[PDB]
Amino acid sequence: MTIDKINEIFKENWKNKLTKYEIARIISARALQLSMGALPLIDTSNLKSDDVISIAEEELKRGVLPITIRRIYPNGQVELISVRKI
Amino acid sequence: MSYSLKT
Amino acid sequence: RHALATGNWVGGRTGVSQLLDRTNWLSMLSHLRRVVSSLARGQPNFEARDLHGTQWGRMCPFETPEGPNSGLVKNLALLAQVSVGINESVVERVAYEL
Amino acid sequence: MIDEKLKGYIDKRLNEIKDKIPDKLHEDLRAAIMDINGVELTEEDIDRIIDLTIREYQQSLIEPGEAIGVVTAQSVGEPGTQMTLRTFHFAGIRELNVTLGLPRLIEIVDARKVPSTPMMTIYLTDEYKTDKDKALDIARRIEYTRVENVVSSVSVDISNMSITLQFDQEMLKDKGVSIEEIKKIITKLKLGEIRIEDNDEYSFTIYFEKIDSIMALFKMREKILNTKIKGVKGIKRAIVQKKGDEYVIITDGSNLEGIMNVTGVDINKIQTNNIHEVEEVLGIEAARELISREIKKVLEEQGLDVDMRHIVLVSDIMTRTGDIRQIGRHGVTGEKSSVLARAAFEVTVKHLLDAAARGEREEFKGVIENIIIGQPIRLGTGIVELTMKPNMR
Amino acid sequence: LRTLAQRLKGKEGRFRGNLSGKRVDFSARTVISPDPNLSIDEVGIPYTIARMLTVPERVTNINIERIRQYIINGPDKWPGANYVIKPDGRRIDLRYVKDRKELASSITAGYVVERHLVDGDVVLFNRQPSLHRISMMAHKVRVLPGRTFRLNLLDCPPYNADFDGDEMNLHVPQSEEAIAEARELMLVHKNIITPRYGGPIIGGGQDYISGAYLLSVKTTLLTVEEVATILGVTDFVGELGEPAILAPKPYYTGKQVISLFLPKDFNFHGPANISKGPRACKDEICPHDSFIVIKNGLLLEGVFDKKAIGNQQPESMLHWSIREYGTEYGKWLMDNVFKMFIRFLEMRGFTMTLEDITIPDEAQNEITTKIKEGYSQVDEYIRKFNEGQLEPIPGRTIEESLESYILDTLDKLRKVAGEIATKYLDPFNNVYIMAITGARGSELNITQMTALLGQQSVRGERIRRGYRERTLSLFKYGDIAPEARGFVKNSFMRGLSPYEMFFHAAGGREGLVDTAVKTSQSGYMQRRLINALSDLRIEYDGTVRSLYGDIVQVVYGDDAVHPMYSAHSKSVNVNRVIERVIGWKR
Amino acid sequence: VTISDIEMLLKDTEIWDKLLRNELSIEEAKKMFDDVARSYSKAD
Amino acid sequence: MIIPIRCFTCGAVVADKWEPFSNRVMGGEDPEKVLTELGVNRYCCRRMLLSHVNIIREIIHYTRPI
Amino acid sequence: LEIWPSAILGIIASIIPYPEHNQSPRNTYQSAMAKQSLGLYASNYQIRTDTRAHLLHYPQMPLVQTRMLGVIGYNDRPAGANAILAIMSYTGYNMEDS
Amino acid sequence: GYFIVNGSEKVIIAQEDLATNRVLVDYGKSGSNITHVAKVTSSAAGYRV
Amino acid sequence: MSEKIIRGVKFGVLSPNEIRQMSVTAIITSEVYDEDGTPIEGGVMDPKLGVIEPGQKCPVCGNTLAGCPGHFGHIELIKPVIHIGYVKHIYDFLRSTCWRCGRIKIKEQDLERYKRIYNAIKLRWPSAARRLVEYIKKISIKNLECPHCGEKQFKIKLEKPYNFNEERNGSIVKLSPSEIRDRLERIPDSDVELLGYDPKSSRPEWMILTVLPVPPITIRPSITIESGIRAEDDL
Amino acid sequence: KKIDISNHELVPKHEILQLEEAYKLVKELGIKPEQLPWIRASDPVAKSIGAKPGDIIKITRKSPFTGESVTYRYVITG
Amino acid sequence: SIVTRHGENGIVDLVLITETLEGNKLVKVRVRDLRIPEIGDKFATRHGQKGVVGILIDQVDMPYTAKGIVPDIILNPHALPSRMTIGQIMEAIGGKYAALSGKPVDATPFLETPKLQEMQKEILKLGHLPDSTEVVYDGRTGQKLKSRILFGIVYYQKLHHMVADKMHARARGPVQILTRQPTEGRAREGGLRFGEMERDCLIGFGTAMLIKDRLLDNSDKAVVYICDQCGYVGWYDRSKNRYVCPVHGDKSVLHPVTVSYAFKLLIQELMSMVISPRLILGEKVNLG
Ligand SMILES: [Mg+2]
Ligand SMILES: [Zn+2]
Ligand SMILES: [Zn+2]
Ligand SMILES: [Zn+2]
Ligand SMILES: [Zn+2]
Ligand SMILES: [Zn+2]
Repeated sequence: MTIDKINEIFKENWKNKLTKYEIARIISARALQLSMGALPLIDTSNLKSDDVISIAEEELKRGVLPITIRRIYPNGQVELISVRKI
Repeated sequence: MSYSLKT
Repeated sequence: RHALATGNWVGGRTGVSQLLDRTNWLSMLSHLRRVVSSLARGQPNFEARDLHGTQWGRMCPFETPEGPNSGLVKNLALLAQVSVGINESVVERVAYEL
Repeated sequence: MIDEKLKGYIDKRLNEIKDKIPDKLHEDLRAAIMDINGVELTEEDIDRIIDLTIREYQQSLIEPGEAIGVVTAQSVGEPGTQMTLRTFHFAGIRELNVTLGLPRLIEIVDARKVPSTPMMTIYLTDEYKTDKDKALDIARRIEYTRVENVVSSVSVDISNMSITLQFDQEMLKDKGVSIEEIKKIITKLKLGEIRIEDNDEYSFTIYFEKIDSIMALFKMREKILNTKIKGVKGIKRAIVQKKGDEYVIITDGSNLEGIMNVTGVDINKIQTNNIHEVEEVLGIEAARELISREIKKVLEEQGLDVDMRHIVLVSDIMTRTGDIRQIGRHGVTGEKSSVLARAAFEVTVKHLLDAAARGEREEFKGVIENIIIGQPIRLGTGIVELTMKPNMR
Repeated sequence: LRTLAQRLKGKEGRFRGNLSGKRVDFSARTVISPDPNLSIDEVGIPYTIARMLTVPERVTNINIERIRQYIINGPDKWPGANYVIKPDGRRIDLRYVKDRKELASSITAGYVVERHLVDGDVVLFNRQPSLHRISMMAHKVRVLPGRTFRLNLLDCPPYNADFDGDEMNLHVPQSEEAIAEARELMLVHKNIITPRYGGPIIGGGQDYISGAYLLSVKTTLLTVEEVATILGVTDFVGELGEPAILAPKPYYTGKQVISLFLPKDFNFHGPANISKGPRACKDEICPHDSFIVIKNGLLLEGVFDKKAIGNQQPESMLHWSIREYGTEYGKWLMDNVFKMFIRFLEMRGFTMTLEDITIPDEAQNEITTKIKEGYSQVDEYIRKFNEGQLEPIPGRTIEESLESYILDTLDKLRKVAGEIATKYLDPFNNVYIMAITGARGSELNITQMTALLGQQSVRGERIRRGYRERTLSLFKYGDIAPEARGFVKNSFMRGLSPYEMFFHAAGGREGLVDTAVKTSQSGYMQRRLINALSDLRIEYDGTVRSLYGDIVQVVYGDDAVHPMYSAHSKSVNVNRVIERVIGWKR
Repeated sequence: VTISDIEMLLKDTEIWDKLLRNELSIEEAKKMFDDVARSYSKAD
Repeated sequence: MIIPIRCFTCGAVVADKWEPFSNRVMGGEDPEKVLTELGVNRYCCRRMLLSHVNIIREIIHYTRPI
Repeated sequence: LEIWPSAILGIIASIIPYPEHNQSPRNTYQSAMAKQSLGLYASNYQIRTDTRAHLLHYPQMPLVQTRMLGVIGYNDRPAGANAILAIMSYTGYNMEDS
Repeated sequence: GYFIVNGSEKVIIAQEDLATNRVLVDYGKSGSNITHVAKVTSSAAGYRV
Repeated sequence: MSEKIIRGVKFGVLSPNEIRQMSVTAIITSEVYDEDGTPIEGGVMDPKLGVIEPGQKCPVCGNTLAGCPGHFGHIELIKPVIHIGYVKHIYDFLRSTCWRCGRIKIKEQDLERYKRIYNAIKLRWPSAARRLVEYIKKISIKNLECPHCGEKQFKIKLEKPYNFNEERNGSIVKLSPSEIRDRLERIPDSDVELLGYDPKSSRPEWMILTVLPVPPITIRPSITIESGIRAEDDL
Repeated sequence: KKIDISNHELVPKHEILQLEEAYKLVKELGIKPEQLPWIRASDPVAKSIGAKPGDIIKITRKSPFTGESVTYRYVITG
Repeated sequence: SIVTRHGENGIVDLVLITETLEGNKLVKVRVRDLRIPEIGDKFATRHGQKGVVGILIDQVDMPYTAKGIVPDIILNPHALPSRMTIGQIMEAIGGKYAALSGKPVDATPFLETPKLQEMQKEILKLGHLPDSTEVVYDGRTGQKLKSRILFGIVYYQKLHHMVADKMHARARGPVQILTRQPTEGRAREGGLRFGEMERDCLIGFGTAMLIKDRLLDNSDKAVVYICDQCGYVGWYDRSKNRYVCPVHGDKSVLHPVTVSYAFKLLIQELMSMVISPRLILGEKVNLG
């Protein structure tokens, strides 16, 4: 308990989870990448839709994107979270 | 597209 | 003519002259009997928009706009009649001789 | 109700999750399980209940990067458009008209020095709590009666240079003040070398022999008519009401210190409608709590549901600088630290000219200026930083 | 003249005309009309708008055949395209293309085509004044014949829209990132729960509640053909199971048809909206269907009404169902089960006859006797007031206690008349059903239609403004009788006398006035509050901080719980968890 | 009165800044704090 | 302006029954009996016949000079 | 003595049938909307030149009349038609004012 | 009951306002040195005082 | 070279020399055009300031409307004039300094202590700095003598909108912009920053106008609406 | 006026934080001490406990969500 | 030349040629067009019951009664109990009685003749149910409805708020000469205003790129060059090649930045006054 117990619970909960903003940003970046070059990392033949948004969502769901998020805490501490399951 | 090159 | 075609009357009055609303029969009939309050929209005052008991038989209690002009624009009743006035001298003389 | 072995299992399973939920939640969960009667319950049910509680609390947490300020402002300002003027008086008084709804919300938000129709709720001491006669006496003691409202007619005689006062007995009877007290009060005014001569049972006359002027005689008459005879200043009228088994006093005026000085008043339970008064008398945290309570009461009366977290947040931001500040011209520009946003709030060039004269500098820290010039904001998806390895396919 | 200072001022200058707000393209505005055949996150658009507003899709090696097919169809054929942007940056208008059949084969990866709006496209749909954040939401395009925007009936409450002639705005995002953000954050089904409190903002309306009550009632029996007709509107196909009643005739039931959609581990015990009157049985042993009991996804007793499927009803069975099976099951349920309610309502008959308001002549006599007694009491009060003889209420003066006495006795008379009218009416008619189920109306409306309207008042007091010591010239000088100050003893069914009409209009005039003042004050306050609280954020450690660095709260709220994710302003309902676990054996 | 308060605020800010940089330890920081408090409480 | 050719609700021809009905009613005969014996029984067609105004007899005086 | 108790209304509020059985705001709304209905507005509409005009092809006079409809001449310049109205819930396309 | 000006049909809307040559009395604003106020609006043949 | 973003805006008062050097032409003539010759040299519609009709090339830069930012002119005023928006500021610059020596009329040592405190607290506590400067201004206005040069100072009262009338032992004297500018030119930089201003970016005598900037046509385009003669705007 | 107001039902519990606790709070929050909400040294409750400028006041308040919630304020001159 | 307004067509109805009292030729052209009711048209009654058409149903799909009468308009019952318009149902009954009997019906307030009881008795005498209800069959399946439905002959009016005059959409087109923003008006190809409150909704959802797309990319986007020392706007001439500064000439480096053109206009008109706004640039790419 650094400052409060609730803050410790909050940080523990969000240590290994992705907020909806992070998911939206990752999907937007991947969709922009696929729109020009950037051949998909999955098999794009069984997909119901051939638009870039659906492919980005599927790639994020399967956990093949090599993207990491840096969370910079207000005191300067940094945390790296990876979306690839590996 | 930027460089920010320095020596 | 310039007073009738613009509605800018003498004394600072504006909007006194308006184009007739010939959408149908009722629009024209209602336009030819409208009455607009001069001191309005400067403040609500929550009392000039009330249905005064004196309006019975003189103004319609239903036909009023909705919004800022509610209770300030009224319509004449069926049998209402606006007086035309006479000269005060004869009334003064008859009162004095009474 | 619950087997002792089962109770021991409950305690053993509950002591292992003390650090995963708030303390109040832990107390509520323990009490709820102990109240399960009429149904037999096993250990698997207990494990499921505890796991479900923990998971639900974890899933109900807020997400970093949220633009909570705009959400709170929209959640507080949206019910304001559904307000109605459904009521015009107190609960069960039928007089003492009150202002609730949108105007009261604006008055609280604008931080007005004096509210429209201030009120006060005075609780009585335990000795005077259950006595209607004592409550009526205390209410009558502080109604702030004046001379002007106990006289029938006043006459001025320039021939006698004198002023005659005639008192209505009925109002003089219910006010509980005698003629001798009024005479003493008038003598205490120190109006000059004067004399008072009795004329009737409830009527006398003052002669003002010192003053020789047609002017200032009416001034003395008006000064006499404005003299207080009893009560505390500011209070217009007080009404005794019954809430539960106790008697309270509802007051149409607000004077906190004067009421605290009044004998028979519970000082630790007095509540008032005025926020600046309690802020100056009690402190800033008391003002914060009163703002929260006032907003909650205003919203609840109209029948609108707003979460308490939004109200707490707006109350916190309103009293940040150690004292109550208006949330607009003094709560925006006070901590704006931006020129373009301030100049766009109200459409004026005065702020721009002041900034140019003082040579101020802008840093584009907020969200309004970034939108104005065309840069992405730093809320929501603007808080997220991404790094990628293109070599790994 | 207008000079530099006037060039930046008002709501039409630079700051509020071209900087804070501005006119944007790729947008439309049109009247809205109902459409119950769309999903809760779909919007129907006309063909003309679909062929005018376009979205630029970049050609890749995955979607090249579809884009070629789009190019083959011209600007005038839907689906089609309007322009083709070469990689060099130059634009080609398909209207003046000599032969686009070869141009379609000539394109490769890297081209940009401005195709028409197609089904599944994401757009932003908005209704001014946009009071809160869910007044502008992301919808999926569906192209239909007509000229109006189509909105589902369940989508109205968030927009506060009704089909009296309202118009709404539509915007088309034109970039991949904007489209992705709109789809991943602004979808309608993701925002069923409002942020003001923990409770659904999208839910059952008015016909839905009546249909649900009529289908869920104990006395509903359906044959195989009726069940098939009801279930033909949904997507359900499979095994119906055995009929609830096997002999003499095979009959299903409304609860059995409803139970086909609830999840097989859902438990709920709670009262209904009809459990307020004499139907309150406060436990499961109820002769009425006034208590809802669901065990393992089977609806065993109780009806559906406003308290089970109604919108803006926190802690209802719909709320818990959404909270435990995601906005996904919430959307699926709202799309499927809510159409059987309408289908069954139109399979049965739901009308409103004048016979639902008339009361028998034996009731009118009792109402008249009560009115006479109240008038005699008021007359006694007034007569004894003129000769002293009144003990005033303590703390109040004379002429203030008399008005309170008169108002109290008139209100009591109104309540008694309403009770008498309600008692002698048919307990099961359409108006009463709509009132009790919470679909439309209230007890006060029924009282005013069937029994006396009551006392009209202006600003909380009886109507007094008029001539000297009298309101109208039809009354005697100095009359304070109930009739002379605005007490209406008639009903809308019975009709009002002329002076009663005048008093009713005088009492009701305030509503036509207050609205503009209320909306203007609300707008001003919300603008100030938005500008005050604009730059607050939640950090990764749970604190609430401004973008300038300073701290507002050490932890958001008191336990870092979002109001949107809370169970009606509560972190977790432990009683609800205990129910969810062991409610099938209670 | 006002100028003394401003000097108090400035000195408190300087002491806090010095303490946060580990220039001086806790006990001498407390001695400076209450010395300034006593010194500027005479005017008030 | 002029009598519609067909009833709006049902496609029954009603234009040919205007000049009889308009005349015999002006002759003092009650509308109900005339309508019943003319073959009009559904109240939609009765509504069509009973509420016609026939403005064209006034508009023939004020016609476009094209 | 009152000549006509129903003469406390205006010229548009006099077209409502059974106005004493409706709520007060509904009559004001009716007046506002009746000032906008389509229909015949003049007999010589084909020779006069107005900036904007509307014409209903087959107007009908009301079956349920009031005493003032014939006085003001509304039966000769009608602005509507009689419709067979059913009161029922059907397909959900008439929910919420539609 | 209208005029034909430049082909357009113009109507003069009736204007309702307080009587001119009469005395109207009222109380003064609270908390002011003025207790009672009276107002007259004399109307001449061209100007109003 | 790299593509950048806007990181901040630094405000100030535009120097007359800077106005002179940023301008491209000097406006000398007084007729807007001759025989519809808007390219008349020296007029407000000089083509060197900018171009607004579709087909034309700017004389200053070989660019059309797509890439031609407006160009500013300069007018050399012969008599100094005062900015109406800045008057209040120069008001505080007249009642808080000596007229002769152009220095604040507060003695030396306490003024130095005040400026040391201000510089030590200027950025950390802006509200405290504002309170300090307002207190200094208040206590300097209420002084009728200048300790620095030992001279007796009169008082100045503001008259709306822009005329200052000083009292000089009777016979109130109206003030001229030239002498006001001369008075304000003598205030040192160390004393102008003590009052809450910036000497390097907002110099008080620049607050008195000697050269006036001429906006380009792109800010005041000529409108040819109504299919008639072009209608010029108010500017 | 010698009436004690620390017992009023609107007044939460105020405490003076020790220097070690204040230092730990400031370091863990990553802020300057003057970035906390302010409280005047002339505040009646602050004066009742002898608060001095430069100190940090810890305030415990009633709360329907967690029972007791703890916040902090910075004592400024005034 | 006078042209037909954009977005509306018709048939030329009348052409008039005359003289305006001075010999000047005056020409008037009147154009007519046909309006057929559709989804979105507004209708009302004499009791305050406005609403738009939700859908149009054929005669085969309408719920015919036992005599073959189908409704012309269907009105939801749920609209009655809250608005409390009993006059609507009373007028429906009176109109049905008037059509059946052929007798005049007077609905003047306080003096209605005939009364409701007499009208209901006469309706019963004429072959219909007294309560004005009817037995209704479903037009799509033929199944008899379990309840009776109320039918009447209420009188309806059509208002001039037609949907054919309210649509307006814009993809691209002309812009303002000053602010370079989309124009205003339906006849001016359109343009919708994105006010502050919509921006507040977008901020509340926390979508930065959507805000940028709505407010910058789709209105008054521009690229301007800023000097690296003074901070004023330069330009890039076509003489040969140059990044030129209004004060530094060729001795400074200029950088391009994308920005709303309204902001550049604001800067230019601030330099019109004596205010001097200097823009401080920064690196696009965040190092670390
Ligand atoms: Mg609507
Ligand atoms: Zn029951
Ligand atoms: Zn027919
Ligand atoms: Zn140029
Ligand atoms: Zn000097
Ligand atoms: Zn430069």
